Order: sequence, then C-alpha cells, then structure tokens
Amino acid sequence: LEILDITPCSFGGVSVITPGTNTSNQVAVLYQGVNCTEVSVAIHADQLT
Amino acid sequence: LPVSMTKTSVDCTMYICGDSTECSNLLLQYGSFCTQLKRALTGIAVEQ
Ligand SMILES: *[C@@H]1O[C@H](CO)[C@@H](O)[C@H](O)[C@H]1NC(C)=O
Repeated sequence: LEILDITPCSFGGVSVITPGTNTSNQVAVLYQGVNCTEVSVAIHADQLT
Repeated sequence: LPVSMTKTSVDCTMYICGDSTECSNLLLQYGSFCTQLKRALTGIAVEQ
C-alpha cells in the first residue's frame, strides 16, 4: 500500500562520430540526452541493448 | 521574425511498438516506410 512511480527504462539515441573511412577507422559515440554516468554503470551491468 | 523551431528525433520502433518483439517484426513487414520519416526529421533539424 505504497506509491511507486513508473519511468522510461532508457529511451534515447545513438549517434556515431567518425571521419571518412578513407582517412581512419577510429570512432567516437554519442548517447543522446542521457546522463552517461547511467550508461557507465549500464555497460558494467552489460544491460545496453 | 522566427528563425528556428524545436528539433525532433522521433523513432519508429520506440514510438510505435514499445519494446515488443512481435510488434517490431510486424512493423518490418511494412518495408522502409518509416526510414523516410527518420530521414525527413534529420533533414528538418539540419535546416533549422
Ligand atoms: C545529470 O548530470 C550529472 C551526471 O549524472 C548529475 O548531476 C545528475 O545525474 C544529473 N543532473 C541533473 C541536474 O539532472
């Protein structure tokens, strides 16, 4: 008999930054509109889709 | 004079079939209908 909220699990967006593959192969990733101290623990739990 | 509007990045699967594998599968039967929507929303953000 207590009150509990319901929230989005982790609805955001992934954008990939990358120079031309004719130049290099390194890639840096974005995580749209999410505090990524939350994904840093998430990769530890490997719960990232 | 307005110069820009709020940029939107709606997503097909997450909007239509919230975390439902069967729903996403039946959406795949609709072809690339919504990739057009994603591209158009990227476009509107770019023009803003
Ligand atoms: C998001 O930013 C940091 C990093 O997580 C932290 O202060 C908190 O989680 C969030 N802060 C705000 C103001 O939403």
